[PDB]
Amino acid sequence: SMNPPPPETSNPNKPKRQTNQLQYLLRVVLKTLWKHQFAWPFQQPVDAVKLNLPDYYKIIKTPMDMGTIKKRLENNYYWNAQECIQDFNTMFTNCYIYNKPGDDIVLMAEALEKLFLQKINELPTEE
Ligand SMILES: CCOC(=O)Nc1cc(-c2ccc(C)c(NS(C)(=O)=O)c2)nn2c(C)nnc12
Repeated sequence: SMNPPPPETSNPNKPKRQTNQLQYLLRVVLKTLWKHQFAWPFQQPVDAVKLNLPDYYKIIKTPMDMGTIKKRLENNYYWNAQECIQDFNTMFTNCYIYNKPGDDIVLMAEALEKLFLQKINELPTEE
């Protein structure tokens, strides 16, 4: 049964906050990366069935994607900005683990990550 269940995006008993940093993560970081020409393979979980990659989820045990991140930000899933930043980093790292240097998907990930790092550098102070 080739795809795992997707990451959780809803959990009513998990404590949540709305912080100005989490707002920036949705309105600046996510928005910018989402509309990028290279965003599309990252906008939902890797579909190992569709791609015929039966080894994907043998290799990647902590999957993450921007579709998941978008839903987490829109539905106020997080306690802090660092949880969300960790999700972006997991997404990029997984890509580098599974694939090889110079593969198209890696080039795409690198371009998104450069942008991500540019925006995270301007993360607002926690008010
Ligand atoms: C040895 C071949 O390796 C790969 O094909 N690698 C990867 C491929 C794709 C990828 C391509 C095309 C499409 C249509 C999709 N769609 S989706 C999100 O529904 O699965 C994803 N994403 N990807 C991500 C992230 N990380 N690695 C890969």
